[PDB]
Amino acid sequence: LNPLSPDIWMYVLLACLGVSCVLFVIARFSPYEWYNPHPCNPDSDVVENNF
Amino acid sequence: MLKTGVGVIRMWADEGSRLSRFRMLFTSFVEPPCTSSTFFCHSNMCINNSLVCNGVQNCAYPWDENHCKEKKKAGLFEQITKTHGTI
Ligand SMILES: CCCCCCCC/C=C\CCCCCCCC(=O)O[C@@H](COC(=O)CCCCCCCCCCCCCCC)COP(=O)([O-])OCC[N+](C)(C)C
Ligand SMILES: *[C@@H]1O[C@H](CO)[C@@H](O)[C@H](O)[C@H]1NC(C)=O
Repeated sequence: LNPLSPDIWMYVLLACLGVSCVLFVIARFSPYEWYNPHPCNPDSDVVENNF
Repeated sequence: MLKTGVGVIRMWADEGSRLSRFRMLFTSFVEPPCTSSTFFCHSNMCINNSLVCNGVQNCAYPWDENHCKEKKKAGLFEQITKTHGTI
């Protein structure tokens, strides 16, 4: 647990909490991530988001 | 190392040799088997326990001056300051 300093192990662990909250906001905000499920029934306004 | 408890250190100096200077440190001591109020350095020393952590050598090799510095041991708790404890 030594080859990175204990402020880097905190900056990595805050980056996982950082980026995943950034990725969740953008995925719900972006209109192209909202794909349409049920390709067998391609007529319904039930577009979903997997994030 | 004197034998009695009394010494008569002098200094002679001529008018020309006036800038000659010295600075010493006399230390009281007793026989080897020390007690309370006495710390034991080896080779015939019973220096006072005040002389431990006096900041000066009152013996040989600095034995009275050791294990006398204690601040903190930490990791990122050591740097909760203008270092990365702000970031
Ligand atoms: C929605 C909002 C999104 C943003 C936030 C999302 C959350 C992100 C998740 C987690 C947060 C990010 C990492 C964790 C914490 C930072 C760690 C760190 O050390 O600081 C780092 C950055 O921070 C700085 O120190 C400022 C540096 C100025 C330039 C930074 C670029 C940002 C602007 C963008 C420019 C536009 C580019 C456009 C395209 C070209 C670097 O620190 P340092 O200063 O290098 O260290 C000093 C070195 N020293 C000690 C030897 C002196
Ligand atoms: C020597 O003895 C005491 C320890 O009992 C020490 O604290 C003190 O500074 C010294 N006193 C004198 C009079 O030298």
